Amino acid sequence: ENFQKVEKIGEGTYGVVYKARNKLTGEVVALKKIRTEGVPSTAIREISLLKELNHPNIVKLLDVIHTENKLYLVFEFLHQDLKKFMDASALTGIPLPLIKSYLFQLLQGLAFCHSHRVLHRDLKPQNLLINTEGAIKLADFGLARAFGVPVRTYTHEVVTLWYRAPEILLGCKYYSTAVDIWSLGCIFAEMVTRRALFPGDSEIDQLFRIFRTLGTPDEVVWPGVTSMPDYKPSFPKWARQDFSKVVPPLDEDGRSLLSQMLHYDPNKRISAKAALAHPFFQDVTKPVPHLRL
Ligand SMILES: Oc1ccc(/N=C/c2c(O)ccc3ccccc23)cc1
Repeated sequence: ENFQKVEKIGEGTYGVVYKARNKLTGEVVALKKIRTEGVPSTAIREISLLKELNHPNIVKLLDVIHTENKLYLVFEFLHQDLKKFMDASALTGIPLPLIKSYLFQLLQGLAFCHSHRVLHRDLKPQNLLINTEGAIKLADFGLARAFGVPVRTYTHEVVTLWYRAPEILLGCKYYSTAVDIWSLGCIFAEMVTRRALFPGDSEIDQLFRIFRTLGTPDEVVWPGVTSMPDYKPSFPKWARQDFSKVVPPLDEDGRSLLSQMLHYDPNKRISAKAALAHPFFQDVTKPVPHLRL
């Protein structure tokens, strides 16, 4: 009521987003409404902690408003998300130096969050936001841990499994920072090829798409995998794909970085910090995108 809804930005992870102007300050912000027993107070404290997260590559959380017994998050507003940008770039593709710059910044954001013991758990093109100056920022960090993990969005919309790490699909109870690196790996592949890497339409389809590409994991590549809660010995055994087939025509530095982000074993999977030192980034620059707003 102290905001004017300018528009509905979209339908998000834990709820719906709006572009709002604050009549008081005239400042334009993104306003996220979260789903009702009167709310948990655990989530409120944890999310409140996120306000202290400040990094150039993290969308700033401005306020957490608990009032009239509902929860609103107030975020700095950015004009476009990576999903829309990829669709807009689908004819020509995103130039390699911009993909590289975007990946580099995203890993910086992740390195920062992970070093503060904050996980995203939900990464996807919709929650990566871009501006006219060439920056890219991660949004909705730590929301997943605060709350629980739904099989739906808010009300009747289909949750994206495409970016989900295999340890999550296999029913692992404890997430690590590795799940964010996996998601980012999928997004990197998607910027390069202009199609989603693993567009699963169900949980098992998601798993089997990963298996058909990277090979069905076994105890050799992933010690402990056959003991995972949802692991079935009856899984079909697919041979790993020639990797040059996965993301053509990305060069070998990029392919090498991607393979390290996509390791099955969360323990072998590269860290955001280590990834920043990969030779892929030796020539990194910061180009400006062509943005139609
Ligand atoms: O055409 C578009 C216009 C504005 C957009 N902003 C989305 C956004 C934001 O500007 C700030 C924080 C967020 C947090 C979660 C999800 C989206 C956002 C996206 C596409």
